[PDB]
Amino acid sequence: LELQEHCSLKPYNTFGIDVRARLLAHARDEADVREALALARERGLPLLVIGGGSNLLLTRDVEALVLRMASQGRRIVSDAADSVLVEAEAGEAWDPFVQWSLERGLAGLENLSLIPGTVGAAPMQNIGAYGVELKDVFDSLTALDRQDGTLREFDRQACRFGYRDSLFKQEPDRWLILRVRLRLTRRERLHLDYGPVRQRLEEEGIASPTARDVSRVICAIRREKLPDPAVLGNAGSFFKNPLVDATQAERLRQAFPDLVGYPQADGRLKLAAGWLIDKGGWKGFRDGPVGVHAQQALVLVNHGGATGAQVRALAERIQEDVRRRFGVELEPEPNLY
Ligand SMILES: Cc1cc2nc3c(=O)[nH]c(=O)nc-3n(C[C@H](O)[C@H](O)[C@H](O)COP(=O)(O)OP(=O)(O)OC[C@H]3O[C@@H](n4cnc5c(N)ncnc54)[C@H](O)[C@@H]3O)c2cc1C
Ligand SMILES: Cc1c(C(=O)O)cnn1-c1ccccc1
Repeated sequence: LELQEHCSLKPYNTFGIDVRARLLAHARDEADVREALALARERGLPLLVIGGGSNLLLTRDVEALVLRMASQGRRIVSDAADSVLVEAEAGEAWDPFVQWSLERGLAGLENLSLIPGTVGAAPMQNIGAYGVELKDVFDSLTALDRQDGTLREFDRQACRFGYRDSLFKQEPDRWLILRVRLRLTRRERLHLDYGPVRQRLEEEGIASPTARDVSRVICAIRREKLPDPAVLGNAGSFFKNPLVDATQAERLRQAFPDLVGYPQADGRLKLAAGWLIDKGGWKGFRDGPVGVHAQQALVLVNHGGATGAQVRALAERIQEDVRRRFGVELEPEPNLY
């Protein structure tokens, strides 16, 4: 590998937290993952796999081997007429991957445009946006099993995809994703449904609504709402949207008339966590070098040189303050290390 000893991780996590790793390693392919894995054992260290570090909260120096996935390769596997199965290596940067697909003439990823991170990490959290989740186009992946080292294929059912969840987040540290295969489409009628994405597409003339168009749109909305971690350290939205049983829903319902909620198919209501945190007077909060954004209340930030623990403590403060005022527990989205 390109091994580095006791070296900072500030340029490796979108929060910008400066903690040291006992060893840093960059994996270019599967041969590099194997040896990196025999090191972590042949030096008694635990192994921490990272991609772009945009779903990751670091709180202490990492007495691990940190293995940054930098595997590279973007390929069409199959071409059926209306569906195309593509495959990309784990370290491939996600958004350029999206551009690659649109370049090739394919739809399916367009609503996941400009999401940070790697292809390898995308199945971990089942990345979702603008009504689309990775499972909608997920076909299969290849993962290294860290109990015995044997590669196996995971079809879609086997991944137990959930809202910002998967078997790989349920069974953490077991599986190391190397490859991801998605089925993309051509010339499918356009997946858009009464939102700002549409409002702003149909203003452009909408001669034809190609995925490339909607992908151009979505970037623009992203570039206007979401804080860039290149200026304000963050890991995007910090809390998942909580969903409550119909009984919890009914009591909060007639306690706040606003209650931005969303009804699911199983009967229960998924509350807008942005509302909860904003109704809790948290928007624009700042204590020391951490806070929440002044617009998107879901985005916790490091204004400058914060610690992961401070971020972690603001998170916890918010969760209690919410739970102790509405009776809902906000779960986080990033993984804490
Ligand atoms: C500005 C910003 C905007 C965002 N917007 C969105 C959004 O719209 N929608 C959304 O869903 N998310 C969003 N995110 C968060 C999203 O989860 C991450 O950006 C991205 O999905 C994580 O990819 P990564 O390679 O950076 O993973 P990392 O942060 O590097 O890793 C996260 C977790 O995955 C594990 N992991 C990483 N690579 C592998 C691998 N190869 N095999 C196994 N486990 C692995 C790590 O160990 C860790 O547990 C946003 C984040 C930021 C900073
Ligand atoms: C959660 C979310 C959705 C969604 O729930 O579909 C669409 N965009 N985002 C988002 C919000 C803040 C930061 C990053 C992403």
